[PDB]
Amino acid sequence: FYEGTCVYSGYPVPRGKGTYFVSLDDKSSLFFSSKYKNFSDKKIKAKRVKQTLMSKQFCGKVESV
Amino acid sequence: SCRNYSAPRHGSLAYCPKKRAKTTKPAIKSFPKDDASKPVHLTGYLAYKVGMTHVVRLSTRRSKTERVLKETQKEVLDAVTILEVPAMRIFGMVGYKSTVNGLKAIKTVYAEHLDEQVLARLRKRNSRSSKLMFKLYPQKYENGDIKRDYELLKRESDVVRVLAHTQVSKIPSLNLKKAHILEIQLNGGTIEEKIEWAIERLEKEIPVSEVFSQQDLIDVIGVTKGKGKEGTTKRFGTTILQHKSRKGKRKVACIGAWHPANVRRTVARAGQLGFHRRTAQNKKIYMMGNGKTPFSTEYDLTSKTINPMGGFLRYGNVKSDFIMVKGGIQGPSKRVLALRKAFAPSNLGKDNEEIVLKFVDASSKKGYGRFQTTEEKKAYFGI
Amino acid sequence: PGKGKQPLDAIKNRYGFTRGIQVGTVLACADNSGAKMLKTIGVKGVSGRLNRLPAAGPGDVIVASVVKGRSDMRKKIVLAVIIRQKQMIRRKDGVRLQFEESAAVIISNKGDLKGTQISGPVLREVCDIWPKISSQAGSIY
RNA sequence: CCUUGUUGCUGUGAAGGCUGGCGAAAGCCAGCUGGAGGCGGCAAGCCGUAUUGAUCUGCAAAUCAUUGGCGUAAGCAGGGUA
RNA sequence: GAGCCUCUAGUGGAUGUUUUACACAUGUAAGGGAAUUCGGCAAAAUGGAUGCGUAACUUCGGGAGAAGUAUUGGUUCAAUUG
RNA sequence: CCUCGUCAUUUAAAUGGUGACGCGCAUGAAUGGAAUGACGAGAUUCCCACUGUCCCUACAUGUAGACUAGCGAACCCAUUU
RNA sequence: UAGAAAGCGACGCGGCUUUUUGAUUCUUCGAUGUCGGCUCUUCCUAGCAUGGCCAUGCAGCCGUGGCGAAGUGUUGGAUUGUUCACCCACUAACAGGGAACGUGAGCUGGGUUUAGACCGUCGUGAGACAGGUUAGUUUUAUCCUACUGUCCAAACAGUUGAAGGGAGUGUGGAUUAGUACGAAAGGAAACCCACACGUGACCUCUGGUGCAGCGGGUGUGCGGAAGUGCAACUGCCAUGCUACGUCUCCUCAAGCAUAGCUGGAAGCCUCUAAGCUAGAAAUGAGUCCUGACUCUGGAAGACGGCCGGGAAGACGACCCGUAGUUAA
Repeated sequence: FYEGTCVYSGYPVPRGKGTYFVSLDDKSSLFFSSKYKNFSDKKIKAKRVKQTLMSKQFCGKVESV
Repeated sequence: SCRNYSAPRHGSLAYCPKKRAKTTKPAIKSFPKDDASKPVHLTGYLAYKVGMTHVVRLSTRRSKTERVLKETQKEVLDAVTILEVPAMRIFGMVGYKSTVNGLKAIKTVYAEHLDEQVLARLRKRNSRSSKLMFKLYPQKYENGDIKRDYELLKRESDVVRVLAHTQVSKIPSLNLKKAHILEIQLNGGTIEEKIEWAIERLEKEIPVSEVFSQQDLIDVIGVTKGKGKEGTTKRFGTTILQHKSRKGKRKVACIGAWHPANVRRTVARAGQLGFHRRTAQNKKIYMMGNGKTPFSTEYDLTSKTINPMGGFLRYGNVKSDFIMVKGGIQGPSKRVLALRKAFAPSNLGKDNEEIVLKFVDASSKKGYGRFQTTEEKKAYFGI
Repeated sequence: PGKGKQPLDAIKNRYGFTRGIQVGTVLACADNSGAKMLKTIGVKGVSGRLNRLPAAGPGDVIVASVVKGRSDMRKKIVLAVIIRQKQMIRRKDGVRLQFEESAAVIISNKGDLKGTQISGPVLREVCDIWPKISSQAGSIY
C-alpha cells in the first residue's frame, strides 16, 4: 500500500507518512518530507538535486517513459 | 484571604509519596475471583517489551440511533506494541491458608530435576559458586517425604499457586543468565483437582496459548522509565514564574501560610521522577503469532514476518511467540512485564468490538523507512 | 445554549483537530458578502480555564468584528464558520493536510449563509456537518 | 592667574569668485570653484541613561558586562601660584 | 592608528571525574502575534554604498538620510571615469 | 473640590488620549500671558513593521554547582527544641 | 383576580456573626519589613451550577419558595496602582468568605511615606497642605526544626497485608417526537455516539531541537592544489528527549432528606412508639499507589570489594557480565 507519489522528488510515499499541501489556486499536492517542500518554496529546480528520481530520469541514469 | 480566582490542583495525590520502585520485576499481587463452576486454569504470565509499530484496521462502529441506511465501512490507523512470550516451565507449588491476618503459606514443594537457569537465581554472583544448591533434596522422593507433603497441602489449604520460570537463554539480547520466577494462581474446580492438575505438569512447558487468545482484554503490570531527580515544573506540572524574577523561575513561589507553622504534604517539591510501578487495565489483544512464521491479511497478499527491516533498534529479531496490543506500554525495550486476566469485564463499546486487520507496517525504525522488504529495495536501486 | 446577544440556534458536533485560530487572530473572509477581514473576539462552546486563550479549529463558530469591508458593515459583531486553517490536521484514517491561508464564512443565527459564493478550497469534514457549504465551495479536499 | 601638552576618517555645502543664458533696465536662472559652523555619523578619549542585569562573607568601604550621551570645542589634562 | 586575521618582540596553572536539580552567560522554535505587564521592560526587526522619488509647517536657514522603492558575488570583455 | 463633569471622536468594551464647552473650590499678563519652527538618554496616547512578553513550554552549548586530591574561614550562640 | 399566611408582611419585639467601620490602650519603640498584583496549597457554608426530593397562583416549556448535602466546578478581556466599581465576549454557572486584612532571607515595585524640582491656595517670612505633578539603591541560610526524595536499621529466593493516601467531572448531538400536554401558540422524559477540562503513561506517525555525521560560502594564515586553524555564518540530518502528537478513566454494601408498608397508644385513625421496603455527584469497601509485625524454602560455605557495562543514577543504591553467541 502507498499514499501516492511525491510531486517534487518523484519518490513513492509509504502509507501513513508524508503530507498534502493545498494552495489557494485550488490544487492539492503530495510531498515526501519537509525537505522537499522547502526546496519548492525556495525555487530550487528538482533536476539539479541529483539524488531525486526526477533528476536521475532527466539525466538518463534511469530508464523512463 | 481567599485566593482571587479558582483553578484545579497540580497532579494527583493518589500517587504520593512518589518514591522509586524497589526492584525491576513485578509480582501480580491481586488475582480475579475463583469460581468452582469452571475447569482448572492459570491466570497470568511473564513477557518482554520489544518495541512499537502501526497497523490499519477496518471498522463499522456508529451510533445505534444513526438513521443512515448504508453499512458504512471505514479504515482506521492505530499504534501497537509487540511483546515476546517464550514458554514458561513449571517447577513447584505452594499452598496457603486463610487466617485473621490474611493468607499465609503452609509449604512449598519442588520438582525432582531443576534447570541451571533457575538455580542461577539463587546465587548472587554467577561465576563464583560451588554449585551445591539443591543436591540433597532428591532423597525426599525416596523417603516418601513428598507423599506426606502432598497430603498436608491437600488436607489444609484455601488457595494453591504454581511456581514458573522463564527460559532466558532463548533471548540472547538480554545478556542474562538467571531466569525470572513468578508465582501464578489456579482458578476453577476444588483443591484436590487443582493439586492433581499441578502434579501432572511439574517439569513441563506451558505455551502462552493456554492462557490467552485473540480479542481478549488483559491487564499489564510494569515499572515505568526512569528520569532521575527533577524539579516541580516537570514532576507536578506547575507554571513558570514571571520573566524578570531573581532567584529562579522554575519553582513554586509560596509553599504555605504562617499557620500551621509547618509545610504540608500536599505542596509540590523537587525529587525522584519515574521508575514506579503502574498497572494498565483492559488492554486488547489484536494479534498472536510466531517470530519466524510469515503471515498475510485478506488484502495484503505479501507474506512477511513481524520483524521490520534491520530489526527493532536495540533488540534485533523476534524468534519466539508474540502478542500485539493496542497503544503504549510501561518501560523501555528489554524490561520484564507481568500479564494478568482482566479483573472484571468491561461495558464500554470501544472495548467489546471486533478487529479486522488489512495492513501491518514493517519498514525500518532507523531513519525514514521507505520500503517494506529487501526485494523492494533491490528493485528500486539497480541490480 | 442560546444566551446574550447574537445567540446560535443550530449546534453541531465538534471534531477533535488541532486548534490553530485563537482570540486576537485576524483572518480573511472567503464569501462575497462584502466583508474582507475579520478579527476574532470569542469562540462558541468554550468554558475556559485560568490563563488560557480560547481557540478553534475547522467547523467551529467564532464571534468576530469586521475590520475591513464596505462601510455599512464595519465595526459590527458577526458569526462565522472556519473552513480552512494553516496549522496541520490529522484525519482518523491517518492522512495529514495543510492549507496555504486560513479563512471563514459568515452565517445567520439560524445557520443560513450570508453570501452565495465561496472562494477557494474547503475541508471535506466541514461539508459533512454544514451541508449548505457543499453547494457553493470552490473545491473539496 | 602664569607656563605647557592633546584634532585622525567621513557627510552637508554659508560668504566670496568664474563661465553660459534671459532682460530696456534693475537683477533673475543654470553648471562649476571655494570651504564657514559652541552643525550631523564615527575613532582615541571624556562621561554615566537603561537592564531597577551580575556582585552584595565582593576583584572593589562604589567595581564588571551589554546598552547609551558628547566627541573642530562656554572640550579634556600635567606642573608652578592664589 | 574601527572590528576580524598574520610578521617582529613577548607570554600562562587548586587534580581528577561526562558531570542530577536550581542558577548565570548565550543559541533555536509549529500555529497565533502584545492576548503579557503599571508600562513593549527585555529581545527581535532596520542597517554600508549607488540611483530614482520625497509632505505639513517654518524665524526661509531648515524639516531631510523625511517617508516610499530598486540594485550589489564570481568570470571574460569593451570604454576610460561616466 | 464636587468629579470617573457633559457632548463628539478613537475600541467589541475607554477611571485613558485628542477635539469642543465654561460663574474658573482656588486661570491670567516681565510674581510675565498667548500661538509656532529647529533641538531633547525629559513626561504622555495611537498606528505600521517585528518578535518566547504571553498562550505553553520544549531541546541544546559554555561556566559554576554534586562526587574526589591539596589548602582552609566567618556571622551567630541561656539552650534541653 | 377569591382569600391573613402560593408568594408577600407595615407598626413593633428577640437573637447570632466578626467578613465593614468605630470604641478602648492589655502585649511589642537595644525594630515582629507597611497597599495591590503574580505563584501555590488547604479550610468554612449562610448552596451560584451539577445529583436526590417537598410545596406552588405546578397544563407543557421557563420559573419561584423550602430540605439532606461542601465530592467536582466557578473563565478570557477594555479604562484604572488599586481592593472596589463599570462595560464587552464566552459559559452548566461565571456564589460569598477565612488562614499574622495567608504568602517580600518567594518575586515585583505601579500607589503611599526621606533628601531635587513645578503649579494652585494659605503665611510679612523661614515654610505648610489624607490638594494635583514628575525623578527617586529592595542585603544575608553554610545552624535547629518542618517538608521532598536517598541509604542503613532488615543475608539470599518467593510472598503476606496492619495502617496511611486516593479520581474522574461536565457539556452537546441523535432517538423517543413535532409525541404526551394544550383553544391555539408552543412543547418535555433512559440506553448509544462526539467533544472539552482534569489524571497516568508512551514515541509507531507528525511538529520542534541539532550534541555524533555529511555538505556550502565570506575575510585572513600554513609557496600552489589537496588536507586544514581562527572569526564566526549557513543547508540537511541518525539515536535520544519532548507536545503542537498517540493511548487512558467502574462496581458493590450500608443508608440522608423524603415518599411508603404493617401497627398500638386512643375499639376509629395514623410512615413510629417496636419492626420492615425503596432511596443522593454524599459515606465505607474492592479494582489503583505505599508496605509494620510476620510466614514458607535451600545449603559448609556464603557474601562484599576490585575489573568491565547500562535499560539505572547527584553520591550511595538498582539491573547485569568476567574464558564466553565475551570484548576489540
